[PDB]
Amino acid sequence: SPGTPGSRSRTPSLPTPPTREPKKVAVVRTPPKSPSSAKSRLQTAPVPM
Amino acid sequence: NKNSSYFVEWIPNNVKTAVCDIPPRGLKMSATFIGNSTAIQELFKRISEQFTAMFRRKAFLHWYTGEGMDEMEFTEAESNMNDLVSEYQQYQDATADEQGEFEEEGEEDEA
Repeated sequence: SPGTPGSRSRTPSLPTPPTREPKKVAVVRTPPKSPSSAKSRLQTAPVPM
Repeated sequence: NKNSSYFVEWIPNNVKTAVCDIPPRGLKMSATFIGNSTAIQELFKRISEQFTAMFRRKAFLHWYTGEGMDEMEFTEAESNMNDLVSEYQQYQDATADEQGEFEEEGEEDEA
């Protein structure tokens, strides 16, 4: 007997489309900034002359 | 450290210990070992080859079929013992690698 039987899957292969890469790695842009504000402040005179 | 090549590298760390507090009869301490090496592939590669050395010539085969067997039963079982050698071949000399094969970022410089 043939030692690899017919009981076994013989599914024939297909036209699979071409392979895309795993990762894009497109270029980044820096995020924007404005400068930090002082939190403790200068104050005016509460009392006049 | 002394034997690093004789581990499989995709099984990083390979040892399982147990310690019983009691010796056997005799000396103060002993230790039982159980190994699983692909080395045993050289047990199956022998018997399949000596099976092949009987099977074509069919020698003795009439006593096996005589008690009940078909030739297909021998032919799936030697083929089994070939498939098991190919399992050790899959699992010998393979490396530490990721989940599946993957493609790296190339050279594309043309401009």
